[PDB]
Amino acid sequence: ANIVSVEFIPVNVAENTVIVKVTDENGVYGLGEADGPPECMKAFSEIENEHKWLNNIKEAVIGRDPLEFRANYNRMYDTTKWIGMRGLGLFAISGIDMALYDLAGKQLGVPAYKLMGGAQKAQLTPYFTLYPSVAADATLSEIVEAYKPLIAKAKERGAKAVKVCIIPNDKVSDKEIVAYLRELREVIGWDMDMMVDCLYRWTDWQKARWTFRQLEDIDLYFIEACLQHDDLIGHQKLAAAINTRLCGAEMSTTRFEAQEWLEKTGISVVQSDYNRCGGVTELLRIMDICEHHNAQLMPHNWKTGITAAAARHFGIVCHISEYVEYLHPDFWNGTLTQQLTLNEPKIIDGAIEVSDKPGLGIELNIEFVEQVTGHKF
Amino acid sequence: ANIVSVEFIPVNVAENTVIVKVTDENGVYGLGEADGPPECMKAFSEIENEHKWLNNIKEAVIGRDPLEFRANYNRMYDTTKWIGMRGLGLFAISGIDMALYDLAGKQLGVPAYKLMGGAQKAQLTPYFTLYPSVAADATLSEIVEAYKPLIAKAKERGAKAVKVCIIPNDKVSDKEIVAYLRELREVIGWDMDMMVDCLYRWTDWQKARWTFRQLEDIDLYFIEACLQHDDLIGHQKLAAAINTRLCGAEMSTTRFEAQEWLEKTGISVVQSDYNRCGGVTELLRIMDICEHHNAQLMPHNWKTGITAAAARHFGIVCHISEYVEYLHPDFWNGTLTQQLTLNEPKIIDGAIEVSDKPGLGIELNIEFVEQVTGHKF
Amino acid sequence: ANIVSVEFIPVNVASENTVIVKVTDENGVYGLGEADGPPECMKAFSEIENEHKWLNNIKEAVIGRDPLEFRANYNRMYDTTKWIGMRGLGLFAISGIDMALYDLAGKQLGVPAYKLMGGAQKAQLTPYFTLYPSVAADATLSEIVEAYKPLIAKAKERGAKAVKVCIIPNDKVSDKEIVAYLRELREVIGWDMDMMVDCLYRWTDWQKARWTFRQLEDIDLYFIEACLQHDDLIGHQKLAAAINTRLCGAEMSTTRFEAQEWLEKTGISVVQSDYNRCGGVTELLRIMDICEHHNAQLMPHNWKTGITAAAARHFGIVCHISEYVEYLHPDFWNGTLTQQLTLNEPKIIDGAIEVSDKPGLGIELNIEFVEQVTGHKF
Amino acid sequence: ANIVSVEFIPVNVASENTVIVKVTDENGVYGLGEADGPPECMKAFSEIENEHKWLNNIKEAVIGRDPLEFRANYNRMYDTTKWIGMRGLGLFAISGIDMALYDLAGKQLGVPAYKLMGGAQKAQLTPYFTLYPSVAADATLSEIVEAYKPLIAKAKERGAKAVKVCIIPNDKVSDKEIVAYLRELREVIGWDMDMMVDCLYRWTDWQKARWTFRQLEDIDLYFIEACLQHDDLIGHQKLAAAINTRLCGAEMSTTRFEAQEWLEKTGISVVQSDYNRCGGVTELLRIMDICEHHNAQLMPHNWKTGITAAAARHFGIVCHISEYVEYLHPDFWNGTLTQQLTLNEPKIIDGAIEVSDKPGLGIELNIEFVEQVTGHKF
Ligand SMILES: [Mg+2]
Ligand SMILES: [Mg+2]
Ligand SMILES: [Mg+2]
Repeated sequence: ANIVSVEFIPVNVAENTVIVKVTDENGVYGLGEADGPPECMKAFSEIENEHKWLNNIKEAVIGRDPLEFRANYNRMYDTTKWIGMRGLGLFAISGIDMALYDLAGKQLGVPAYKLMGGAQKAQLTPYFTLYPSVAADATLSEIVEAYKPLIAKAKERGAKAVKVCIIPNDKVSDKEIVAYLRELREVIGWDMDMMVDCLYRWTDWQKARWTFRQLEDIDLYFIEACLQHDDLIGHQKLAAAINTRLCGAEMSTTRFEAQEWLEKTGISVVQSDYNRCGGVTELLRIMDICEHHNAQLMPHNWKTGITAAAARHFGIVCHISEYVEYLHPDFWNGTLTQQLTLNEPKIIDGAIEVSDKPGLGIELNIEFVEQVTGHKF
Repeated sequence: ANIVSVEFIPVNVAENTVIVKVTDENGVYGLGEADGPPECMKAFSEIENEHKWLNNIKEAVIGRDPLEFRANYNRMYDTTKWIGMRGLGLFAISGIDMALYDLAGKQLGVPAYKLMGGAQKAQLTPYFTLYPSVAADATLSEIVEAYKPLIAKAKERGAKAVKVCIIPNDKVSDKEIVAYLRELREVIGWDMDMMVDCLYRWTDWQKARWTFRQLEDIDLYFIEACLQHDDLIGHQKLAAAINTRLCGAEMSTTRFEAQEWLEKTGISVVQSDYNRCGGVTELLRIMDICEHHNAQLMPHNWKTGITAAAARHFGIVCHISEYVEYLHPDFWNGTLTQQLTLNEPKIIDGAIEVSDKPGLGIELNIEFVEQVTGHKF
Repeated sequence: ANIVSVEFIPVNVASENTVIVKVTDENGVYGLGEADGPPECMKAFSEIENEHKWLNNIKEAVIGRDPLEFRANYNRMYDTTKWIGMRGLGLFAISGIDMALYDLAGKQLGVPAYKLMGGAQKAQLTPYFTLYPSVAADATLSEIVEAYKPLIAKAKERGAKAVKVCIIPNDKVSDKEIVAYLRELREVIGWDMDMMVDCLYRWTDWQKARWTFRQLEDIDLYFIEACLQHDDLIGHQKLAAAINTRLCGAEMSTTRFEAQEWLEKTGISVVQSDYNRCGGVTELLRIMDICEHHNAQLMPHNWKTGITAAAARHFGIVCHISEYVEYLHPDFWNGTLTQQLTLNEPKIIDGAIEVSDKPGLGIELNIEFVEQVTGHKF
Repeated sequence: ANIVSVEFIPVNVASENTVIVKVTDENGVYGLGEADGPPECMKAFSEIENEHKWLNNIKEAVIGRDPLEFRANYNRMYDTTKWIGMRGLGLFAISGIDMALYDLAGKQLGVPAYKLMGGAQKAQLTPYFTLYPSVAADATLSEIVEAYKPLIAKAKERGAKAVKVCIIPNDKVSDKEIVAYLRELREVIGWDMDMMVDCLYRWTDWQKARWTFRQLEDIDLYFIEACLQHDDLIGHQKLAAAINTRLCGAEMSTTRFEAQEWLEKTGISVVQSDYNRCGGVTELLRIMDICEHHNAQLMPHNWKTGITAAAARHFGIVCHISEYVEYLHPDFWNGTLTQQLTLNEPKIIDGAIEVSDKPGLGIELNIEFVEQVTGHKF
């Protein structure tokens, strides 16, 4: 069955995503999501054709067989080059590409990981991103108290690894950041890996160098979003100077950017996002490039149960990576995280099951969607 | 006076553009234009704030002094990193940045070129892009026949240089393209510089190499858009193999990409667009990098009279460049080209005057604008 | 209104000297800057006769021009003086005029100069304050420490975030004694301020420098300045790669071409191209962009007059890549020009210095002091 | 005997000027040099007051010293003036003095300066002769060629092996017209003399130069000089790799540090650092060694006075890596200083010029002329 329609469905809650729904001639549909401001992303998908490199993105897949992942990706990418190629246009390709793996999977009656090359590990072991709910201008001390229940729950579930964050705070010194992360290591203990997301705190690599030299003894597994995203040279200098993994490419799009990060900086973990960088088809190309560089691919993953299902299948395929980033409802109370999808797999001993349900295995809360979009489904 | 509003105005002729209009406290306003699908760019400019790196672009400049180009550019760029940084999001920055030069110029009563560093050549001598009006499926000979009147008109105006194109056409062999371009040299003669826009015909650099080897005797000034935009390695091998200027970066955004092209390919002409790449503030930064590499900067210029005014002011500052690209109403009958702006400078002996009217010296055709938008300006 | 005259005004107090550069437009509004160099010789430089295409009097590149046009005017000064300029002392003269054109254009338009430099990009200006003590030759290191104490105390009192101390050149003293000297100063300074060190070109062998600053890792220097000879790019690159903090360079250089070579070849983390030497504010802006790409900081060397202090305040507030810039403040130095040439110097308040929206550079010149030392009316 | 005084003597004729540097020893024996730059300014530079460690009066590094000690004396001059020297105009001043010391030391010991430069390493000095036509501004390319004819005929009559011709700076004329002009000049020169071209910094875009010199491949230029802007090292390297002859550079540079950066980055095949700019003979000799490593030639810019001509004769006989050196000969130029400042200039004989073994530089100064134009007694 060939593709008949593509729909970008904004989901705004008073917290937002764009559901990408791709339907075939039999009425079977695949789901995915695209990053970006939802009404803007919808307008992007409904533009009128202009010339050879500026076409409505949908027209590159209407009438096509969703199995043909490379052909469809290249077609979307080529016909929209003038408004795409990098950035927001790639978000929209990502969403459709994700929905194509779900659709083709449901058409064939096979789980998406099979269409991604096949399971290459016995188990999926994520690292769990812990972000605490606190007030603006909450102090470092209050943030640590808020982290306690989250960290306690990760232990209770047997998590192998957790990431904590530095909430952006320019009223606080790097020496106070050092004490803050030393404290968090104490609370986490030494039976889980500890990653830090710096959330772009630093601009001077030598100031980051000072900090993470102080912290060598808390044995960080990786340091993420340390310096500004454009500053490749600062990254390469920092990575050569520290004694663990530096991450990068969180906000990037395409294998081309991923590859430049790898070539230029020596980051050991690449974070190109499922719903930003061009999607699963492009992530698979980035995996093969990561492998040559002996780098891990842990795609940024902080959206909805739709992306979580894409991470489950890609995760069981991505043999080069010990962990992938995971947003689990046990640790986050966002309305979409709790309500958009149903029957989210439980964390058992630090692992989550990847079911062999056809496609991405997504159980959408259709009634919740119809409720909030006000439009029927 | 501080900026009070920013409006993105779709102009769509039933040919399109987005007019960006930025108004200060005294009701004085500046005009720029942004590339991209017009309704989609509007939606972009009207998004809601979500977080540190995802804010409504307008909010980075409302309440700010438009004189402060670097600060305003940086704030726009920084507060929109999550959806900008490259691609569509940078178009929206460009339009505003363009407007800001127009506005800051009217506020102070000085032409924009003075705020861009000051005039550094006696005269602006552009190269004129000539695209023929022909039926799709036109033969190469019919295209040449449509070129003859255009080229004769350019000679009549004293044009120092012209660019001709290869209309995308996969039913025609490279051997036929060679004959086609030889015939165009005969028609142009040996008193004007001849540039060629390949419109991304080639994928294999060796096939391009064959073509431009046969053509060494027609003495092309540059070859533009010869290979696929992502293929830096193909460009670098081609530029080293040929005996003139290779261009690139026509579709690229930011100085980071322009600099990557220069470093890796050794292209001799950078073509970052006024209304795509970040705008005039970024182009000035690209200009400095080009100077280091002894490359020329000839920004892609194919929109409206609004961008034309930008090219005039930028052209007169850009001392590293013998020419800049220019779409002149003498050579193109597109509606926006003919009607959106009033009192376009005439081509006199190959030159176009840059006036010292305040700002960009844009005379908007407001009647026309109200006629097509359905709303009062 | 166009520029009508340029004047280089030597100022020598009977060593305390500068060259004041005054650029005056058609309405009699003027802009002030200052040039580095031997004052009477800089004056002769500005008064030379024309000779050929790349050897012209420097004033003639700007007389009759709009001071708003920074790039065009800079480029015209640089090109028409290439034969005697390009690098070095010729560049001091361009720096002085460039500085004054920011002050003049700002005065013409009624705006502070930082607006003409792109606009403010930090909430506050937080310099590091250079502390040089007043002592005899053959002051032992112990006496230099004593002399430092009241200076370091005053910076603490003003809430300084950072201070730089110096190794007065002394070849009767071992590196072992230098290590103790610096350990002492860190003790006196405390751990609530960043500590920078100016080596004043003590070392020639990078391996000897390497030994010294390996011992000093525990005092946590923020940067190490003027460590090796200024020409020795290879020694700097080897030292930078060996140590564990920032190495500085380019203090004596002129032009973005030299700055960029330093960056490429050595990996210095802090570039010290001087306001009144390297080409001026227009050239420092180009250098800033180049530093940005290399993730280096730009902290222009600043040890002249309150005329340069003003340029540092405005450039400081625009230079977002740099956490600090070098600052000479009257609280810490008792030189006659520092104390008397300008009035009403902004006070240090919680380590910060106010950059006002006073037009141009916001310079308050002591007219009667200048008139008295020069001997001619202003 | 030790040096007792150093004097910088402006010679400004009513562009026709130079600065004569005269260094006198305890017995009243003197050496002569000259320094580039505006004469009254170079005098002020030489007469400045000491200020600090890297800022001293240049004369004070050599007064009381033995003139035989070229490296020590150069290094001293260079180190004690770094703050205002290092690159550019300050290096001119060093150059003039360095030159004078070769003359003085040679007169002291009764040897020709070439011996103090390591000894003669070629049988003959065969210069290339720079031919510059006396024409009006507004001269057409045709009128320029017509003024070139009697010059070029003169060179042939002298048996010259090589001449350089120039592109007078002319933005009204196209490269296609420059191509015709240079082809016409090769017809006039013929095929028995090497032909060099001075582009006088016409080009800014290397790809435009590339176009021009590709057309001219069949006139077989020996070298192409000053083709692109002096700072633009990357355009030079690209142009050097594209053409099929020698590209020159570094005409305006100072020090071995720049000459070495040109050679490393660009692959120029001829270095042109100037006797009276770059540092002098002592620095030229160091540049010679770096040229040898790179298999580049060293042909120092030589368009000054007979004083520099004598240095070029002495250096030229030592500089075995170079087939030719640049020479301004009075047969080909009517400049007042060229004709009058010095006496008994060596004649051109079958394209060669004698290097005498008169002591030092073998300069015969026209004292009367010099006393006439300075007003002072010599
Ligand atoms: Mg094009
Ligand atoms: Mg210092
Ligand atoms: Mg020359």
